[PDB]
Amino acid sequence: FLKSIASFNGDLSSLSAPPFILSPISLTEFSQYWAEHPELFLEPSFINDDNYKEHCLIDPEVESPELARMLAVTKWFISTLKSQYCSEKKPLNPFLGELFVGKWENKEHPEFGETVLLSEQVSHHPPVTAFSIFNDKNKVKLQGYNQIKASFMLTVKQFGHTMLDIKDESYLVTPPPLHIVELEGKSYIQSSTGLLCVIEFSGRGKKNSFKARIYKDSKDSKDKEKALYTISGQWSGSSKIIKANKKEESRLFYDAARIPAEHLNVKPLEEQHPLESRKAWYDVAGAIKLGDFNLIAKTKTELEETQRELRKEEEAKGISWQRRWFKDFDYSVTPEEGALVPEKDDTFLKLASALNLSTKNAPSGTLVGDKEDRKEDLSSIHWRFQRELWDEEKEIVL
Ligand SMILES: CCCCC/C=C\C/C=C\C/C=C\C/C=C\CCCC(=O)O[C@H](COC(=O)CCCCCCCCCCCCCCCC)COP(=O)(O)O[C@H]1[C@H](O)[C@@H](O)[C@H](OP(=O)(O)O)[C@@H](O)[C@H]1O
Repeated sequence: FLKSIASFNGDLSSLSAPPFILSPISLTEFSQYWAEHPELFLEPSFINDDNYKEHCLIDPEVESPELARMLAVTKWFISTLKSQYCSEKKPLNPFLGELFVGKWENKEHPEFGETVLLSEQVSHHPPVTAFSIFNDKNKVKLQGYNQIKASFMLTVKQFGHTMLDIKDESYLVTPPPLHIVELEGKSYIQSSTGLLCVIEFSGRGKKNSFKARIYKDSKDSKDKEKALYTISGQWSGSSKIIKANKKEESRLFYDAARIPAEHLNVKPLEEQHPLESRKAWYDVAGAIKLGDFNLIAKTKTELEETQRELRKEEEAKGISWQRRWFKDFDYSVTPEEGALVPEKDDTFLKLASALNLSTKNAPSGTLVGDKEDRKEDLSSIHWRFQRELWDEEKEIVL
């Protein structure tokens, strides 16, 4: 049916979607699926030199807190997969400058504190969503950006990465490659402790299967037999964990059949800013819920039209659209003059270097030296969160 778009050569985001496939939900809302389970997102921050063994229920004989926290982070990463990768309508392609904010109050857990979700569409050509999720009370901070490049056989490339900070401890996370939805290739979790987790996805075997191995260092990752732990199963189901070679003492690691302890708190439409997602797409979302294809086309075209004419006003003024909470930094070796450049002790560079991960705009998970890494004129612009920009915020509230 719609497959008649296969003849097109290039990024599908250049095309336009027929109303009958549209979801009333914008892609900027999918940012929440990085911390959908508040307790798992915060767990690592509760593990310390004095309680790691009692917190590592999967292995009360864990060697160190660094390792106990890696296990919690691994469990957390697994939990984000289902809600993110589990007819089905296509989410709306966000407009440039589109915001989505919310918060998990965690009322039944005063020790959790408030966790804030900030999400912004920092690019429309091509579509790129930046995001941040932070819990000041426990010093857990997450930031990253996402980009989906669909091309035509239907290919789907994943770009970007996510960085998690548990106090003074850092974790680099790279999204998994995929295909129409099943995951493939590898995801990486590189900690500032030297610890590395390599998640290998496979389909066909059972659906949504994966193997996750934890290594003491990136040198050990070369040989799977060196793995300290081995986790296996379905990320949409259950998975087992084996320490070293103790195949006899296999354990349940994570059970994806999990109920969210809390839903994301979003303020009512009346209080929302014209830039906030649900407020801006209000009419379209309504038409979609209604089933009126012509109303969907009308309301949507008028939003895209306003956006288009808005760009024309900027182009004819020499000025451009100012991103709100995220700034684009240049990680290339020959930065353009006047470009934003990374700090001295930049976390990304440090962790990427340990993983030997490419810092270019190659598909997520690309290692230094791969075919994609050595591609001509490849840039290295990465969106970064600026906590100050949110602190200085005057209009948007939670
Ligand atoms: C972290 C989140 C989870 C990861 C993502 C999950 C799955 C990804 C896997 C496969 C998805 C790939 C392909 C899906 C298969 C077929 C549909 C793609 C064909 C397609 O309509 O062209 C694209 C969307 O296309 C993607 O932007 C590429 C697709 C990106 C969207 C990803 C979600 C897709 C979910 C699968 C739903 C399949 C539904 C199809 C099956 C129906 C039963 C059209 O956008 P739209 O009309 O909404 O958006 C328009 C903009 O609003 C306008 O401003 C723009 O005007 P401009 O300003 O003048 O340029 C205009 O050109 C449009 O961009």
